[PDB]
Amino acid sequence: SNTQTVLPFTGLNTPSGVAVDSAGTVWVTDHGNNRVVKLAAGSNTQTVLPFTGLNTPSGVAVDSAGTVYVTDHGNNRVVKLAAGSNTQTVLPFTGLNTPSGVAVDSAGTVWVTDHGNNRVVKLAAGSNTQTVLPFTGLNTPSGVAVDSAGTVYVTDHGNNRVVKLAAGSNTQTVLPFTGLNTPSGVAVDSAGTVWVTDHGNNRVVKLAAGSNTQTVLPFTGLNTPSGVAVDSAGTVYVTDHGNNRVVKLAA
Repeated sequence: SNTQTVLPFTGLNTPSGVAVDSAGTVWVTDHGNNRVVKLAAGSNTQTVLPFTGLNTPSGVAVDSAGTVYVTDHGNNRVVKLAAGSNTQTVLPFTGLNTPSGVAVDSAGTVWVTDHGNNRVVKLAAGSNTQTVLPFTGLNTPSGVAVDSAGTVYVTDHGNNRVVKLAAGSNTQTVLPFTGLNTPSGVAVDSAGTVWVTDHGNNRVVKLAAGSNTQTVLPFTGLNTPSGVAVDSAGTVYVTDHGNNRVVKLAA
């Protein structure tokens, strides 16, 4: 499709992060309302998740078990909602400051953009070791994404660029996007195609793996868009933050 659809969420305020699973369920961090809301594919009833005590949450991610990870931005922590039990645990990250993006992989490693400290941190499952990734020169970074190969992508929002670290590489690469302004969210598919919310330009851009010319997706009427997600089917979901809505484009 070349025409977006608005998802039937209700009552969102400055939503930020968005996540999607292979069943088509969509999760949105309803940042201004201190809650996380999900919609099953084809449903008109949104569900408020049983998180508690959130303060202006930003990023959201979901693992294969159905556990939901949220960067509880205003409380400098990442919270985990266990599937079924609905037990809430604080991941033992330490020293976070206004964290933004979060990503999780099949092994249960969690990556967090520690926005206020200009760094990206990862935590292996059940571990007490957090690793600072050797990105350099970040400024107010926002989004993080991790592909199947283990490459980590970060929207270096304050520097108008997107940077990546290949697995087992000491050297970050700047992706060859053109014209970015205060980019926020990043998503990557299993083919290595990268989508970025170009937040200051009210648009979403994509870079194919094996390409230097970006495509601009045919969203319309976006206002300070932030979160972006992509599913296996190639549908792209965007939190249209300034319009209090989530929109999608099928491939």
